[PDB]
Amino acid sequence: GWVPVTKLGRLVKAGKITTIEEIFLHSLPVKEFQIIDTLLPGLQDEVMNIKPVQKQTRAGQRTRFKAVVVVGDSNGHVGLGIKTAKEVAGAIRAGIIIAKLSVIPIRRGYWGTNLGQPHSLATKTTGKCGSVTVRLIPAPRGSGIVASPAVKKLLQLAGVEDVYTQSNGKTRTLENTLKAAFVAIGNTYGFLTPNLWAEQPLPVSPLDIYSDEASA
Amino acid sequence: GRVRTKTVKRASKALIERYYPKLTLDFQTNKRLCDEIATIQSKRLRNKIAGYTTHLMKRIQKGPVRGISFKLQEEERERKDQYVPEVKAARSNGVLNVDNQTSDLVKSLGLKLPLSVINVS
Amino acid sequence: IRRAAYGVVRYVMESGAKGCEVVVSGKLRAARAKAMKFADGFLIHSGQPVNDFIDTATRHVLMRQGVLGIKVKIMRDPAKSRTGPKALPDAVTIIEPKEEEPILAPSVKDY
RNA sequence: GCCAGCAGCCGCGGUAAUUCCAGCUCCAAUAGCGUAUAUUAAAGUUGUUGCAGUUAAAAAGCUCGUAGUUGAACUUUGGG
RNA sequence: UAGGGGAUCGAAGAUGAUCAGAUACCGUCGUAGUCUUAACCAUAAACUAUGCCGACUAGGGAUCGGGUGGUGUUUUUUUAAUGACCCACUCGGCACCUUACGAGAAAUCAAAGUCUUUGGGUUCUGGGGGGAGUAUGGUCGCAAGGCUGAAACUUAAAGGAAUUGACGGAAGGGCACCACCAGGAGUGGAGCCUGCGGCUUAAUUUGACUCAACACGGGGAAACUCACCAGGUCCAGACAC
RNA sequence: GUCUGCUUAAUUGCGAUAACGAACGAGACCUUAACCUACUAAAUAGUGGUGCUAGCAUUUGCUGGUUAUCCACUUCUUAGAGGGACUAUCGGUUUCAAGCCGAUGGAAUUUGAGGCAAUAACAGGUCUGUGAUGCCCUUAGACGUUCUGGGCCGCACGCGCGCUACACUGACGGAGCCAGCGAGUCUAACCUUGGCCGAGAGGUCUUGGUAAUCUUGGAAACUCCGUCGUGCUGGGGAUAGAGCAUUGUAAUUAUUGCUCUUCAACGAGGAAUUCCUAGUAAGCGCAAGUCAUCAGCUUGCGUUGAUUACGUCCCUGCC
Repeated sequence: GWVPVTKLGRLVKAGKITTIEEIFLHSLPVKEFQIIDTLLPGLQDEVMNIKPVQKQTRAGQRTRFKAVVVVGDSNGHVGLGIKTAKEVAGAIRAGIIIAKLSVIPIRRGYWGTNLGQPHSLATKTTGKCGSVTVRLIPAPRGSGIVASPAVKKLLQLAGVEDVYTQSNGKTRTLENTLKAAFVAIGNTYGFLTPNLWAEQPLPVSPLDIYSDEASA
Repeated sequence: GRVRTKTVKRASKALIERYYPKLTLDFQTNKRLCDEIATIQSKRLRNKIAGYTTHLMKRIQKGPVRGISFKLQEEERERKDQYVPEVKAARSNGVLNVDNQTSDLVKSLGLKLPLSVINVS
Repeated sequence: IRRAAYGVVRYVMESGAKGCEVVVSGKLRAARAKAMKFADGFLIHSGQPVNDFIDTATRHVLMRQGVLGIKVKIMRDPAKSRTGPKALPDAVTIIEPKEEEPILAPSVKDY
C-alpha cells in the first residue's frame, strides 16, 4: 500500500477529481502528498545542493546534511522544499515530498506576436528573500534561459524555454536565491491583465459536491 | 516514594474505560480478574496496576473525577442534564422589565409588548 | 566503508528483525581517530532483556594503515521466538470485552 | 633523520618520507619544453552593460545653494 | 581668550585605604571646570552604525495633531451651546505587532521588498590585512587641532553571521552524609606499628604524588627472592665459512 | 524525537507534544540470606521407642552410657526439586494520572546485598606478570647469570594507614563457660588429638583423617563469686637484663615464644578533618591470603549491638 486521509485524500484515490487545475481553482490545501503522485506522474526530481549545516554537544560538534529539492515536468508546474535531516539516503527523501506539497502553477504565454504555442511568461515578475531580488523578463522566442546554472535548472522544469533575468543579492546563497525566484513565477498568477477581466462566475466546491464517498 | 508510573496508570486508565462493570474496590478481587482481561509482563507489576485502578472506583462513587468517561458516567449527564420548568413567562411585577429608553427602533420595528420601564444619575 | 555499513542493516531488517544499530571504530582516511554510528528500529540498553532479546559482536579487523572494531546488535521480535519471554517487561496488552444484549423479562426450558 | 634540501599556495622532512637525493616504474607536452617578467582573459575583485556601502572596507554631522544632472501632461487622431 | 559667577561636584594635585607592587579601583577634601556674557574651535558610537526625492506592493490594532459625519456620551439649566468623552471615518505624523508572496551570508528587513526576468531621478563613499589617518607638502586655528592625504616596507589572512560536540570563578533546576544537618565512633596529641618524604651512604635498588601516590605492585623482602652494590666463575656464543 | 511540569534509585514512568514507533544502558536477568510441620532420602544429620545399661529416687520416676541391640522415623540438620511477594487489602493523599504515607495480614528501604555495567574517552597507570611486544642498547673485564657475605630494617627530623590505653561502666583472678566463614596429608610430612614428659614454652610417642567421616561440639567480649578502693595505682606495659625453648645451611642489624624483674609516656588528644541511615556505627574474637617461619595488614564471618535522621541545596562536587 497507498491508504488515505482527510476529505481531500480518500477523494483522489477513488478518482472523482482528475486534474491539478479543479484544485488551484477552488485553491485547496494539501497536509498528504500522494494527492499529486496519482494525478501528475510526468513529474521528475532534481537535487541542487547538499551542504552540511550546524547546531554545534558538550564534547563535540553535531551535524546534518539542508538538501534542497526542485520538482516538476515541463508544463507550468513547479515544486519546491527544504528538509534538514540526519545522514542524507530522511533527508533527501522526505525533501522530495516537502517539495511535491508545494507544487505551484505557472502563466507560460506570449512575448508579443501572439503566434502559436507558449514559450515565455505573460508579464514582468519580481520576487524577494532576505537579500536576493529576482528580476524575472519576457524574452522573444528561443532567446535563451539567461541566468545562473541554478535558476536555469528551476526554470527548465517549469518548460517556460526563454526569459531574461537579473540579481542584486548575496547569489552565494544557494537557497535564499531559488527561495525568492520561485516567489515570482508563483505570481504570474497574482496580476490583472485586461484578458482576465471578463468576470468568471464561481463553480462549486468539491468539499460538498462529492460529500458522501468523502467519510465512512 | 510512595510515585506511580505510566507504563502503570495509562494500563488502569485504558482498562477503567471498558470494565467499570464481572467492576471493584476486597482490591484483592480485581487482582485475579486483572489477568483474565490484561495480557501482563509480571507478579509485581500487576499488583501495582490494581493498587492504582482501586484509587478509581475509591473516588468515583465519592464523585466526578478526570478526563475519563465510561458510558455509565457520560447518559449520568440526556439524565442530570435538565432544568427549570415553566420557562420565562412578568402576573408578578405583569409587564416585563424595558431601561425606559427601551421606544424608537421597535416603534420603527412590531406586534405586542406586555414591557416594563424610568422617567428621569 | 559507509556504503556496506547499509548488507549491514537492510539485509537484516528484511529478515523480519526488530532492530539493528553498528559501531565502526578505528581510523578513517584520517590520522586522528574515529567512531561512526548507524540504525533502524527501536533498541534497548538495559535489564535481563538485552540478556534475552538483542545480542552482540567483536570482529577485529589488519588494515595496512591501522586496525579496526566492528559491533553489531540485532534485536529479536518478541513473537518470533518459544527462548523465555514473549513480549518487553513493559508491554501491557488488552481484550475489547463482549457485545451483550439486555434483559427481556424473565424466561427457561424443559429437558 | 625539523638536518640537507623541496614547496608559485596549502605544506612535506624530528627512523618504516605517496613531496627532499637517487634507482626502477609510470603521467604530460612533445622538435620542442620549461623559467622569470610585463600584460590580458579569468575580473560582475572597476562595474555603462554588471558590483558593494545595517554589522564584512564603505551614507558626509545636518541643512541651504552657483555650476553639474534630471525634469507631470497637452497642440491630426480616426476613418474613407 | 578676557570679564562676571564661584553652592554642588570634581581630571588634576594631596591624601588614608586595600595591595606582592597600586602611581587605579574604596573614602575625605580639593583648584581648574562645570554656570553666564562676549568671542574662538567643528569634532563624536553626530547611531536607525540604514543618503534624500518619488511611485507600487499585506494584514492588522493602539496613539499625538487636525478635519468630517452619527435625533452620537455626559455635563443639566429649561432644551441646548459648546467642552470633555464614545464611536464612525479620514489626511499627516511618532512608533508596534503578524506574516512572508519577496529579499538576504545570515541575525533579520514593510522596507535591507519591487535586482542575473539585471536600468524611475541624482550627491557622497570602499575595493585584501596592516604600515597609518602617520610622514609629508598645502591650508583653516591664538593654541589645542581639524580638513586634505602618501609611499617604502611588510603579510596569507584580518574579518561577518551562525553551529554543539565543549569553556566561564554568569543566572535557573535537580542528585549524593566521598555534601551539609541531625548526631555516634574516631583520625590529627602520645607510648608504639608500618609506608611515603628527605639527609645518609660500598649501596641505602624500583614503580608510583590533588579525589585517580601513600600496611598499595597481593612488597609479611635473615639466604634466595633481587632489580643496589663489594667481589669470585662458567657460558648454558645456535647456524654457515 | 531527548520536552514546561509532576514523578522516581534512575531519559524511572504519565502526561504537555510535527513529531510516530524502536535499539543499547537502567531495569529485567545471575548470586547469596531469609520461609515452606507439603513432597524426596539419609550408621559421613538426628528422633522416640528399645534393650545392654551407669547414678540419684525409690512413685511408676529422675539422671545418664551405647557408629547397630535393634528397629522405626525425617520436625529437625542438610539439600534437590519445587513453590512463594505483587507494595497486597481498605483508608486516605493527588491532574483523584504517574506516585506517596499509614495500618492489617505477613517469614519477608530495589525482599537485603552484591556481580554484569553502554556512549565517548584519558596521551592516567603499566615493556619491573609475560616465551604479548616495538625501536634503540647490551653480547663474555656483558646490563647474561651464580656462589657468598652485607644492602632495600641505616636517623635530629616532614607527611599519611594503624594498634593498645588515660580506669572501680576497670584491672587482676577463680567459676560459669558460648558461634559462624575455612583448611588438610601423596607420593610425603598437612592436621595433629589421645596418653605420658615439661612451671611454661614445649617435647614426644603413637594415633586418626585425602575429610558433614579425624583435629573439630568447649574463641573472645560475659554471667558468675570476689580481691583491689581513688593511692600515675591494683590504670598504663615503654624500654630493658638474662637465661629456657621452637623453628631455620645461616638467627648477629635477639624470626617467635616464654620464663622472672627493669615499671617509659599519657591523666581524653589544638589548626584540621574524615566516614556512616539498620543487625546499621563500633569492639570482642577467630579461619583463610602470605608462609619454613615473623601481622600491629588483606579478606571474610558471626556473637553482643544502640544513638541519630529517614530531610534538604547553606556548602562542595558534579550533572
